[PDB]
Amino acid sequence: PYTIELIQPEDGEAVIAMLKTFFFKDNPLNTFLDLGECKELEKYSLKPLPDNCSYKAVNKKGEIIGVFLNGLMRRPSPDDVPEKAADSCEHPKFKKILSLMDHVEEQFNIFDVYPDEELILDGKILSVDTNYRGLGIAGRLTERAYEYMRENGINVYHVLCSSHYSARVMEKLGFHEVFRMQFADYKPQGEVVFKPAAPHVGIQVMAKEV
Ligand SMILES: CC(C)(COP(=O)(O)OP(=O)(O)OC[C@H]1O[C@@H](n2cnc3c(N)ncnc32)[C@H](O)[C@@H]1OP(=O)(O)O)[C@@H](O)C(=O)NCCC(=O)NCCS
Ligand SMILES: CC(=O)NCCc1ccccc1
Repeated sequence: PYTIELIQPEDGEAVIAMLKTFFFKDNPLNTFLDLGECKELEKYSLKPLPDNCSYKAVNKKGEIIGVFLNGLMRRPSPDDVPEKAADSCEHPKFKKILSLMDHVEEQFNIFDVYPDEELILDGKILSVDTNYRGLGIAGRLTERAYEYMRENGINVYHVLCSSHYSARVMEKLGFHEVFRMQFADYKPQGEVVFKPAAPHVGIQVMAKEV
């Protein structure tokens, strides 16, 4: 028995404690790189909270057993020159992840798919405690975001998935692929950066219109 609740920035420490236990260790990219201590990922994870559209799953004892951290994303201004997130990162391993994200954004702009949309919901970090996996918590976290979307006239939910494993969960929830890139094809300086196990395949950007 669990609740799905809005995350408050005062929940930050508890959210980070949970992420350090699971996501930091078991996201396919993190575990491949052996991420270790990563204050930059902590910073990254806390950033979307004040947008007031991130959700926690909480068990009967009051412990966080899942999160979906979401932020609002706005269409680039006409005069915008994009910034690389990787430029402001000192952590070498996390910088590789940010560089991959920058590369995806350089190759694919979600706002090109949806020319009429000014604001899109961006699902940034999804993580469920191992002992509570396979119970539909990911879906219930996602469903709470649909409520926020309805309340605010947002039509598109965008989620970058770092493995085919997680893309499949989003597919079950009614998302569809809008962009993909195999890890084997990601060669920013001529050589492969990421080679997790074969079933992960690569990144998939998933979208749903609600
Ligand atoms: C991805 C993740 C959030 C899924 O959350 P979830 O609440 O377990 O989602 P679901 O209940 O829909 O289960 C998804 C699938 O996991 C599998 N599964 C079933 N039991 C499981 C268990 N005990 N442990 C792990 N996976 C299980 C099933 O294939 C299941 O699909 P199905 O129920 O439709 O048959 C979770 O695995 C996770 O935290 N992964 C590591 C962090 C990560 O990569 N986050 C990015 C996600 S985009
Ligand atoms: C929806 C979701 O959880 N995407 C994860 C992307 C990601 C972010 C930071 C480090 C590794 C991987």
